Amino acid sequence: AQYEDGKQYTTLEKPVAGAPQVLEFFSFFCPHCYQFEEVLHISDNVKKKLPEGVKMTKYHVNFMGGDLGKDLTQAWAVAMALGVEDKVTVPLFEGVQKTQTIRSASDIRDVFINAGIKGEEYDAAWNSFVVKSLVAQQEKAAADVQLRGVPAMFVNGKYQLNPQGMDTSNMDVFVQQYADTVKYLSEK
Repeated sequence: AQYEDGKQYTTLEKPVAGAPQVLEFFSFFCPHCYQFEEVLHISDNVKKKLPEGVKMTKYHVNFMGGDLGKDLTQAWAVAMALGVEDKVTVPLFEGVQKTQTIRSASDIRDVFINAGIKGEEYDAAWNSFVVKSLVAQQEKAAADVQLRGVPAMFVNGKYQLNPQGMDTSNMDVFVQQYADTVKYLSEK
């Protein structure tokens, strides 16, 4: 067929109950993740094709970058809590991987301050239990899909995107196929 298990996607041996409809894992330390978001715009292209009322969820992961890596999962939780994902995603990617001016929890915070988030507001979120459970949720989710690498995307807690079995030559063909595969999986 056009879409094949083992080709554009794989099936989790152990489907995840109550999972987000579309779940992406990434790290701000992840070079392939930089390409995914800042150059290929996978998240955006996937959303531009998703059915009505399908939410795209994006989680950060700890295993890259040690202490800074976890700080970034906590800051991403802050971004989710405050609903400012679309203001901090680009300067966080660039701060870690382009300018490399993000080297500490303070430098991360600077990105938010400069993007318009009040200091009190950031700090209150940062220290909050709401943010602590969001961190736990993201770690939880990584465990539930038995995550081994990023970037990754799972659909309805059942199917795993397999960019390796897609056409990798034209950037835009690749991106279109990835986005089309997610749409197909979402209606499956």
